[PDB]
Amino acid sequence: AQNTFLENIVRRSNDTNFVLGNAQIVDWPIVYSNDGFCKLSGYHRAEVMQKSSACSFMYGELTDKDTVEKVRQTFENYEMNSFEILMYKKNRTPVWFFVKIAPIRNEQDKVVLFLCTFSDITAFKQPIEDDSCKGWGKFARLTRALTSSRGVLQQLAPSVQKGENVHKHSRLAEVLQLGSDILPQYKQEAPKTPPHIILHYCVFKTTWDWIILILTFYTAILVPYNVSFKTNVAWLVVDSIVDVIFLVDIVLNFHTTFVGPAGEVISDPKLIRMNYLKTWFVIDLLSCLFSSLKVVRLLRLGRVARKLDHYIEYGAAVLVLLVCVFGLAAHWMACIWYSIGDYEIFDEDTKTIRNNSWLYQLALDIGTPYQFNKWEGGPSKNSVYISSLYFTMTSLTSVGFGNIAPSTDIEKIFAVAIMMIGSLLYATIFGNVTTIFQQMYANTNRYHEMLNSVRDFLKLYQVPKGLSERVMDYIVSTWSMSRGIDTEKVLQICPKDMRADICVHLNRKVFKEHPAFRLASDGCLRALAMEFQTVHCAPGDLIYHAGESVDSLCFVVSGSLEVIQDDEVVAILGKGDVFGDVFWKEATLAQSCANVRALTYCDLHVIKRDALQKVLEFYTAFSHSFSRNLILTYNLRKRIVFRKISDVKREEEERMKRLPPDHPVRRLFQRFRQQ
Amino acid sequence: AQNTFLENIVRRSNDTNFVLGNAQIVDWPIVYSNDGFCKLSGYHRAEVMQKSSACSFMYGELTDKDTVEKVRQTFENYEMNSFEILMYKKNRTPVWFFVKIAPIRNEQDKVVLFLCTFSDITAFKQPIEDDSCKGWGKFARLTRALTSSRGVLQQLAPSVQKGENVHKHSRLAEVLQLGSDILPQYKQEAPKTPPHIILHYCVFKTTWDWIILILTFYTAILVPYNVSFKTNVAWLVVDSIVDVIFLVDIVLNFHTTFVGPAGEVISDPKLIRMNYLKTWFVIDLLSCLFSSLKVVRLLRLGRVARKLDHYIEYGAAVLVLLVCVFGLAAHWMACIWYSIGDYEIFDEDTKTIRNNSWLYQLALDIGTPYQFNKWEGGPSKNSVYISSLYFTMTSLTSVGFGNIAPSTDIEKIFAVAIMMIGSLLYATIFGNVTTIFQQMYANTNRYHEMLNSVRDFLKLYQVPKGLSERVMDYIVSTWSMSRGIDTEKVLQICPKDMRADICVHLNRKVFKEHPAFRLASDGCLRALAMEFQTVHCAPGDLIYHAGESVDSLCFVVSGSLEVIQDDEVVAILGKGDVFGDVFWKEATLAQSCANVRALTYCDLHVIKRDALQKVLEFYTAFSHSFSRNLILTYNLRKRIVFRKISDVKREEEERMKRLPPDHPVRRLFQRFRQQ
Repeated sequence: AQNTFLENIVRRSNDTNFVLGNAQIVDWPIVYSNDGFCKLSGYHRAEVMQKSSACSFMYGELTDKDTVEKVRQTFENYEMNSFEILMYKKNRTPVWFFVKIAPIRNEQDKVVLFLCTFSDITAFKQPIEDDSCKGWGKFARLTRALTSSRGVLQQLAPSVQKGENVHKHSRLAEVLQLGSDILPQYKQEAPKTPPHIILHYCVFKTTWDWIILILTFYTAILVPYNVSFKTNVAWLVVDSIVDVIFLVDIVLNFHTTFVGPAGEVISDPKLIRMNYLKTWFVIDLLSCLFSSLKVVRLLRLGRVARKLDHYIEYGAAVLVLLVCVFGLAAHWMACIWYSIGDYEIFDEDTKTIRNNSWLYQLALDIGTPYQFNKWEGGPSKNSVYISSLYFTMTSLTSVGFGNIAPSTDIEKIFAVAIMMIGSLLYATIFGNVTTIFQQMYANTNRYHEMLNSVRDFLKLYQVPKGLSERVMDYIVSTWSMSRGIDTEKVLQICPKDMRADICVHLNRKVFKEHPAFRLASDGCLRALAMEFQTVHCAPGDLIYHAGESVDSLCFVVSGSLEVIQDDEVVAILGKGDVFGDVFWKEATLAQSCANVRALTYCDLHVIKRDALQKVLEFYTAFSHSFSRNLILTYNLRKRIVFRKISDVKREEEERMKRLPPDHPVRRLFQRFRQQ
Repeated sequence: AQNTFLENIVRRSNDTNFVLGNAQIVDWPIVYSNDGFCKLSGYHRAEVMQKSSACSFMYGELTDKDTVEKVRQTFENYEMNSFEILMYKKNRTPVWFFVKIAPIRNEQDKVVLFLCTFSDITAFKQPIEDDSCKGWGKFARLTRALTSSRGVLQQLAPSVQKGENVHKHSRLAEVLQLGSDILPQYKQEAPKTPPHIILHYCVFKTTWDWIILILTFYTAILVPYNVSFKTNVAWLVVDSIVDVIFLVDIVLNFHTTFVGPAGEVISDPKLIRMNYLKTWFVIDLLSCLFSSLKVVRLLRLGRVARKLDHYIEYGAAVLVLLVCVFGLAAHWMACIWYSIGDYEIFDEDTKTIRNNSWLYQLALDIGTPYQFNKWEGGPSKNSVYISSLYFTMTSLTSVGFGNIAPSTDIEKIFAVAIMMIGSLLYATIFGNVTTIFQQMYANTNRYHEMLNSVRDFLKLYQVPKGLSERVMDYIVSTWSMSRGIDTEKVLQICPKDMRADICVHLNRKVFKEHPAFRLASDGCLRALAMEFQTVHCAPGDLIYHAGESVDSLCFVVSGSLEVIQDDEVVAILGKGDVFGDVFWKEATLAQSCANVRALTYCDLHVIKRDALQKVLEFYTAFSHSFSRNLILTYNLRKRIVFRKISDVKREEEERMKRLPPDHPVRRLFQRFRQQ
């Protein structure tokens, strides 16, 4: 989803110059000029912009003012038109421009821009000079001006005569077909392929690829079973059905889109055809095709290579893939095993059984042995396939019972083959199970490693039982709350815009509730929220000590706090209360008067003095509003004088009961008088 | 454990306004006012706080002073009362407040706060104005004041008449029931559920979940054994016993607490019932329930899913879980194997044995074959279960001996099934063993990797044998001491309060023993200990070179040091000796006069000059005490002049033995005279 506005214009353009103006701003200021307009006008892009889209700076005394009034009327009524006006350049040469002005709509169908396309009718109108070396020189300057039409586009004209109307019609007809083609509408819309070209990540294409994965699995089950065991007519019916489906997939893989390394999407049918024909098309056509060649239908699962990169990333998905590959290879080498047994049981022209094959031993094991009439069969075909899959499963699972077990020469060659293949299939199943378990236990074991390091540290340094239980409680609580998420790292992945917007959403509990912040600009809100820090505190986990530096005013967005000065609660802070020190007015660091113990699990939103002062020095219009609207709930700097009632009572009891010292004492008293 | 003091008040309150005062501070200063009191009083929270809890700022000339004296008596005797007083607002409107004053106890049952709850009796007393637009306007202002009672709570009153006493009784009876309900006592107590609701992490509930895990294991062993092998009356007795226990678990899972993603605990019985009925209750009731349905008692181990998240994290615990799951699945598919053999041995109505099944081959193997009378049995039922568990264990362990080995059609279908299941069970056992070994060898192999990098570095850069052995000795010694604990990282996990308190405990060996630090404030102690660095040194591993910058005064908290100036020991530093340079008085960096070699394994506690100067500039009252009480044991800055006895002896021997040079020499001499 993008707004590919300019790219459409320069794609359809073929070297035509244009500028864009506003359709809602008075005098219609130029917002964009392409480089060809900078070459044609003789100006920079900086001096062209914020001039009028009617090119008022190119007007002159030779310009007809009624054409100017028609152009301004065209801008006033928002209609497509075209005009031919003598306008000036930066070197003031009279140039007969062909303008083609067109409004540009919105997604909401409101006109928002004026696209005006430019060309030159200098050679086709007349030469006029205020002063020149020659009439020939004025003609030469006119031919050097009118270049993009005559020298490039209208090249079949100047051999022929009477070409003025024809060249004007060609140059205007390019823009006239563009008047329906380039209506680019200035919308951030989704990029589209031409129709009859289906998308790669489409829902229909995804379920189509899933049902063709199911059908490749179907054919890989059934085709070796058919060619090995030599079996109705509904099976040929569904064979024709799945062949039709695979040829429909041939057509769909011809018509689909594609992802390359540089091109994230592919839109062109010749591009997808050239990408198709090298790799995929020849093996898929070799699959989609006398009976002995039917094994090449096993190349159908070559297109499961396309699902390869869909599900090669996920560990459980590649485990499910390898379990299916294990069972499929079991069926394949079961069919190979039956083919070997059926070869070996009647490899002799003398019709001898040789008394030794897995087929004959399976028959003699289960009953119904072989006998001749002819040569009457022994075991059932379904029982033979069941036992053959059983044998191949015993050899692939490395179980190896040995009921069905190889006993002749090519049987043991195949046994060596299946065991060396099944070793590696069993190993790769074990490897993906181990990889699944390590990638599913890594985030647990790193947490347990951090926790064991902390427990060993607090055991080693003889930290007391209360403080160590406190630290361990904090660590398990913040892990259970945060789910092991480094919030700084998750912010660092994002760019600066998303980082600021995420931080504004995190500190919305301050910025929507405080009257100091209800006047904040959007940029000031970003610049504040990038320096805010949300701080969670446990009950009894105090924030400021007595005498600690108060460098951070905190907004209690959740929970409750108490302010203990001299063992006495002085202020309870609730939801949406601001404490700390008034930094912008104090301009000095002070020690905290009082402890700030936390009553409940509380969420504060602190902000350091240096960061807040940076933001308030940069947003000078906001800083006065902050100073006028942020009343601190509790100044931690100011000392609150009081008396305890118990001490006042005891002093009243003592007042009811009741110069050599004064000379080293009144001195100090006078010092306090000077204080 | 928290002190949910305000939340209880605003939960029971239903929009009643209140302030809190101190019960031990004279004049009873307001420590908290809710937002409704800010709306009612017409003030901010900042101007209300530190005023008296009797609302002295709202007194006026129309206020009766004897009601004031009764209120101050109520504050003096610490008793619950209620009063109706005309008090002023910020816009000085006379308001008939209903106060309800109540003391608030402690966990130690001492009164510590005054909660006074507020309401309006403005409409119910009288209109009185100093000046007004109208008596009707004064009535309108009174109706706008008395809002929270009449417009909201007392809404059944104003249709009826004679409602004054009734509305006053209702508004005071809310607070009168609250006078027993909200006695919130201001204690950091544990949060409690209502009784007959049992805790999640409780010790009784944990051992209950463990015995029900044991019983689910019991039923998963016995129920397939029963339904497969078709077995007294004490077994039905213990069946009824365990069914009673499972229904007791139904009741307990109805009445327990619960943990959600947002809610860490759940206290409500309707909440736990609604959480129960979707997922757990329907499958547990399907479990806790003609004989052919007994297999659904295997759904009892669905509640072992609840222990899932108790022990899915620990690697050895999930290995023990998977070993038990392996053995349990062995027993299950052993029962399935016996059921298949018992089906296949008499699948014929002709009572033929077919000469081929694992049961018949096991009978013919071990003796006592099958014979008919009727059809007399072969092997013992216990021997059949033993051999069936043996077969299923051979197929799950991928051993596959082949005594007992499948030979018929559905037997080999089951064999393929058990081998494909046992492959993945064997793989996941192998994966958890590999994960256990990697997470138990990671902290060893990262240490060996660091040590190998160091040995390769000291081999590569041709560092000499003595220095390389020294570095390697340091590295293995600090690993054996620290157990591989990044002390900076373990501090960084903690918040600022716990970080400071841990650092104060780490530097307690300085802060309890030094007379310079016995005057330190608590905040100054935190601000010092966050910048202290404990430094361990090896014997012969010197700290300061000759001429090195002395930017850190060190406290030798353990071990002994020697100070070598010019190959001569000048001072031995023992436990609790401070050396370095007197930074606050010097205010310049100097070179060290002498080497400071370490005698034993010593622990110093250094602190850099810049950090110490920051702390002493911020704690100006502490800095003078530090300067007066910290005598440096050895000034490393000052040069100590002396003479060696051997050189004095040799010079005495030479003194007993004994202008063209002076002109380039006496000049220098005079320079030294100007020095």
